[PDB]
Amino acid sequence: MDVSYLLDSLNDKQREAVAAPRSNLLVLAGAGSGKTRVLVHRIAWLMSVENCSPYSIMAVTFTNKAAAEMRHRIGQLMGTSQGGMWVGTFHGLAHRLLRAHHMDANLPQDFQILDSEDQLRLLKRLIKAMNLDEKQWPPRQAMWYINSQKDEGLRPHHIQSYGNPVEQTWQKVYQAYQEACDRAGLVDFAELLLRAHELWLNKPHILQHYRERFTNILVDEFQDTNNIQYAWIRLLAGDTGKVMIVGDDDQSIYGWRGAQVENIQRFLNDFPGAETIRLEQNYRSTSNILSAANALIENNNGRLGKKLWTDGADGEPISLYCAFNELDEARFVVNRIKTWQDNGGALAECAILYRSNAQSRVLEEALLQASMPYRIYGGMRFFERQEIKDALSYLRLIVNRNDDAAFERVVNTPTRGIGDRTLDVVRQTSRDRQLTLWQACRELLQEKALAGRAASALQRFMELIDALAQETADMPLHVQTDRVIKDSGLRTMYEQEKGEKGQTRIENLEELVTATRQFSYNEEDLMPLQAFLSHAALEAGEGQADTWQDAVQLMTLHSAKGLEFPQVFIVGMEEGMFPSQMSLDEGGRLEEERRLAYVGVTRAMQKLTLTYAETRRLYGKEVYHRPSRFIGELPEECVEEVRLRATVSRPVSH
Amino acid sequence: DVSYLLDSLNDKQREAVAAPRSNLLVLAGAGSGKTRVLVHRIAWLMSVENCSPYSIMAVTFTNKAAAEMRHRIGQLMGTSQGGMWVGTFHGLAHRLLRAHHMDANLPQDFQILDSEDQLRLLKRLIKAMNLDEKQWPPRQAMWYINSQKDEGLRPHHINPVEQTWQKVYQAYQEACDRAGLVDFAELLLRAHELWLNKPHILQHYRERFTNILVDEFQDTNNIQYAWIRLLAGDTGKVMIVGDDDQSIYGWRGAQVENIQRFLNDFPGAETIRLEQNYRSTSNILSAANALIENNNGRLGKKLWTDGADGEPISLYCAFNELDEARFVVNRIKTWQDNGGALAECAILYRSNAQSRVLEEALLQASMPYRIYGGMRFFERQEIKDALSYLRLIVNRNDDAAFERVVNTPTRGIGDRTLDVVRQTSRDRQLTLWQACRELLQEKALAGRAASALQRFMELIDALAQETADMPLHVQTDRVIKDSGLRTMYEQEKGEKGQTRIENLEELVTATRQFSEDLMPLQAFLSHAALEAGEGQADTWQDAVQLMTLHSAKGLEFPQVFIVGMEEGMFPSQMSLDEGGRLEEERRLAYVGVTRAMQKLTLTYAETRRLYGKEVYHRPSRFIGELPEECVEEVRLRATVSRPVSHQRMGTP
DNA sequence: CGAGCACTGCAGTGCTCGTTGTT
DNA sequence: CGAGCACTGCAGTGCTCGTTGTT
Ligand SMILES: Nc1ncnc2c1ncn2[C@@H]1O[C@H](COP(=O)(O)OP(=O)(O)O)[C@@H](O)[C@H]1O
Ligand SMILES: Nc1ncnc2c1ncn2[C@@H]1O[C@H](COP(=O)(O)OP(=O)(O)O)[C@@H](O)[C@H]1O
Ligand SMILES: [Mg+2]
Ligand SMILES: [Mg+2]
Repeated sequence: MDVSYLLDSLNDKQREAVAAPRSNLLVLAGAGSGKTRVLVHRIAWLMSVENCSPYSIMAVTFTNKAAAEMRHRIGQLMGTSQGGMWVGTFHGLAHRLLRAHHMDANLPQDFQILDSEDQLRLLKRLIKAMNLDEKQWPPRQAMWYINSQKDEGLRPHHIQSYGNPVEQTWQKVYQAYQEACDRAGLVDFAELLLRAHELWLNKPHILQHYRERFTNILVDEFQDTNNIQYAWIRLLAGDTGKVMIVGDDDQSIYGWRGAQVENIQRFLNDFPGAETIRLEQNYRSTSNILSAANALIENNNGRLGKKLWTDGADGEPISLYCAFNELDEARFVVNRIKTWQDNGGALAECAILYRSNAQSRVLEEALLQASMPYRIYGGMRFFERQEIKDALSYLRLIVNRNDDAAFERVVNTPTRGIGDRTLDVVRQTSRDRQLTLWQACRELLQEKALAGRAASALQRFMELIDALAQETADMPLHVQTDRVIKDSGLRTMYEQEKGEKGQTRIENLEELVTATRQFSYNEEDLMPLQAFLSHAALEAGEGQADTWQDAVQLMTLHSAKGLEFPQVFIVGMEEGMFPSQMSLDEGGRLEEERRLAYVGVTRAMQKLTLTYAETRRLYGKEVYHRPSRFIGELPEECVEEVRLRATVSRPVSH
Repeated sequence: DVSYLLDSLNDKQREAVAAPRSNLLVLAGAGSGKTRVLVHRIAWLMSVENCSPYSIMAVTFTNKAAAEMRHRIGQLMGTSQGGMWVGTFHGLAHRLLRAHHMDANLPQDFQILDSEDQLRLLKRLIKAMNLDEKQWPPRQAMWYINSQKDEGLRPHHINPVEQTWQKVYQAYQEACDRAGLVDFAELLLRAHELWLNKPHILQHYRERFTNILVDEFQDTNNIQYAWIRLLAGDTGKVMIVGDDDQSIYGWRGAQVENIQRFLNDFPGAETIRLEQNYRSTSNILSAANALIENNNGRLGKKLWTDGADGEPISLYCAFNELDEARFVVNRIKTWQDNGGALAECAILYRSNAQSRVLEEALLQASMPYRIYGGMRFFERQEIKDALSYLRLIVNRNDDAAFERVVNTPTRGIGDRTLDVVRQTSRDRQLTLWQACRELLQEKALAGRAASALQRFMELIDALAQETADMPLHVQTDRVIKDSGLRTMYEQEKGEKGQTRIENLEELVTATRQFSEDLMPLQAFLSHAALEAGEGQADTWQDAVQLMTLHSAKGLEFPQVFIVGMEEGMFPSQMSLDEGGRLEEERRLAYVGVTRAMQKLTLTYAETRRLYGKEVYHRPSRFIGELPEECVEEVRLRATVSRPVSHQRMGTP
């Protein structure tokens, strides 16, 4: 309450932002200048000084990590006493709005979210069903196309081709794709955002209701917003809502998904009386780390520059280690962390960052061999594991037979006599009759259109699903899950998967029961099954979340934006890894990789360590990458090359 | 003794039996005692001419006819037959090749290749020669090859298509001789060549067998004739008996000209004709005569009898095959109920497939019966498989046995794997087991395959030695179990799986019994091939006799029933499609009718199912050829329909 | 009616080629 | 380098098509 406790630590610019009149404001500043601090305290100020209701506040951002950071700080300052307040990601809040107004959004209340793997599989099926050649029209490319369209709020009709074969056909795939999804009750990530926006365009009363409620909007890491997210925010505010956005154009790293830097300027041009407050003092890092970050970003052109200075001492130098290979690299990092831990440092204060999720495997193996606890975020996590996807598909079918993605994944898993031929018929019937896979089956059976054994095998499957639905129709989430895993036969085929592969695999199925068991959700209303499935999709990059045990934090450079750690290790500092080969294979996606390097460097509070491997094996071949150009861009006085302690063993003559 | 031998004979039979040693032909109609003469002649040669039993060879074509000679010889001379050779051409030829395999150029335990096996191999062979199966039917090759051997012709021979078959024939021989396989025709030809190439061997037999007697001479084809002619040379004395009106093997080389050939070639050859019939009633005999008279080129013959007319020939029109079968069982039941023996009843048919519905009706009526010919016990799938494992144990080169059980039970050796081994043998000029031995040794087969194939070769070797020191049946039972066949047939769909498991049991019991120039197992195997038609050894039990009209030639029964007397069955469609097929079929009907001693019964169905489809045949023309006073149709209604006077109407 | 064929499901296998991040 | 398949091989199953007689 006491305004006094809200402003004490804040400096000149921070106070100006926090204690400002209600109005559209942009807080623009480099990393670690306290923008998120300003955002959280602003919320506290709006509630105590401007007496705004918690219910009129919306705090939003793109990534789960940054949203969690906002939420955590909001809890510590105002206490968990923040009911009525919406804090989450654009996808999360969109999902929320959609569940609450599914009818107006033209969606079934229990719609299922389609993740990337599911979306790619559906597309691989649709394309083949359209007779299109595989290697000719990649489903991956179709996915990029479709998602890019949705990133720009464009539906199949909004766009027309002018001959352009590739364009006109991708257009057909997109039409069929949308048809299959709506018909199956499926919603992909991009659909959540677009549908949510369309909701307020088609339902003026619904929008009015929200414009009346959310009069205070706050967006963190604004430069992450793409066009559909920007539009959504603009709409919600109208000419009555007061918005505070904080961000840094030097940390723009989502150009590949529609987030353009112009968005910051657009806010200044579009929102009523919008103004700018620039923060200039960094509190996160040592001068050594900050000086390196500054020299690095300076290498990008086209930027009105920013101050960013600190009071802190130079601190330790930035370590640079040239590893023998990727294995030595991982072992070195673990060795360094052990030392930190042996001297009283928490493992959770250590982050290991990398450009691509594929780099975590070797790090993981080194951590495991050292019996050092760790948590990995992003990439192939728990809910994306084969056995877990299989288990959830049965539950998904129980919730909705029309779930074509679920149907395809387990209709014949474990094998039950329903081979490719039979399924090809089913898919053909869905294609021609414009029906869901389960729908098509119902007919092909009530028309004796299939062979004897076929229809019989297919009939049994449908009976097994209908059975599971009734049997567990009342069971609590976790027991229904235990049941399904056993009765589906999945538990059986996995036990006898042979090797240590099947063992860990059966454990994951056990861990899933626990997850559904310990699952906690609250505040409108959604059944446990749906709420769990949507959580597994929206916060998949999270996986299982034991968060109290001290453990090393592993994640991409992207997922780390917004976070900070006393010790930071950035591995794979080599041309072809970071910058990524794709950014190299292009001429200037380099400034964005450099902005990502800037993000990486500014995560370190006390110590930053950079590593690169003379050689590593990629795709069956040994490669000798050049050292990343970002290393040389740092000031030599801030960097200290690591020279392994000289030794000597027992003399061996001959 | 002498007296007994002549007491019952008529003038002509006596003349034949008590004649000096010389080449003689006894030509006479059915049932005139030709076989009686042949048998008594043997006794005469031993008592009066004091010829040694070791100098006598009595041979004929079919197992039934040979068994008939064997039986009468035994009833006339008992045990005074030791050293005497009595059997079939294939049988005696087989005994010779065993006793002189080295000189015949055959392994000690060569395996006889029956019809099924021969055809299968020819299918595998033709495909390997990249020949189009539909362009070169394996059935054609079989007909070609055997027909070639019926004449004693080797793959040499002297046309476009002619040269191809000639080649198929060549590969076939090489394949067989390599695997150590001998087909039925190979037995006759090889036996004959054995005398053409081994003078000292021929001399030994000409010195031993100075007395040759052949029954049913008109069954001899060209290779069998040569064989006999050669054995007799210019020193051996021969008696051949037969009747050209009973020539029914034209389809396998047997020609009427052979009887005349005998009179031309054999030194001092003379003919003696018998005329009196002692088998049948006058009714049956006159129907037979009217029947045979419809064939042209006949010189007459026509035998008679002193016997009374006896019962007429019953004619029954059945409503379908099943009714035909049940009607016959009904008639036989009455015969039995009046003290008649079942074995005095024979049910004859044109083709073996007709026995099935008959067997079904007999089983349903719990009437004991015994079938000869066609798909017999040793022809059964399960029995064949079990005997194939036994064959590979006696010779891994047995390609027929190999490819039959290599993947039965299924053991991972699929068709793809086998196709490789096949082209391997085809080009490497070796057997299948030899191709597998190599390919495996010189690692050329995938890990999955190679591990299964050898796994099989290992199994056989195990079985081979594991049972080399035990009894036949013990060895059989063992091989049936360890081969997996037992387990396989036990799970086999309960649609017939049981009976098959029961047949395998019978196989053991059969091997358990069974009755010395060869090992027990090789004797059993060869018997199953040469006498396959006999099926399982018969008990003493009284039972109805079922067999084709062909197999019945030489036999006689108080009661004879001939079923399927329908156009399309007898004579069949195929008999109206070629030269003198129809007349040969009529000769077969003459043979059928003349088997009957007291009563003959002819039946035909208004409808029957052939290859599944329902047909409606007209009664056989042979029925209409019989004199109406010899036949009495079986009434299907009791009253005589009242004549229907014409009603003068203009309505449609 | 009964022996081979055509089909379909399933397991074991070399062969190809993507190849950056987040929801 | 390894997921994803395209292939290949083996089997179980439902349906098509036709052959005298003997050793
Ligand atoms: N005025 C201040 N006094 C002391 N610490 C501060 C102040 N402002 C921010 N911080 C601390 O500095 C660190 C980085 O600031 P942060 O909010 O995360 O920066 P930004 O969001 O701009 O990247 C945090 O540990 C934060 O708690
Ligand atoms: N002279 C005879 N007196 C009495 N019965 C005879 C006489 N000759 C033959 N038989 C009997 O007549 C029947 C038929 O004679 P069989 O030798 O079989 O004729 P074929 O061989 O000429 O067809 C037999 O039952 C036979 O034992
Ligand atoms: Mg921040
Ligand atoms: Mg006779």
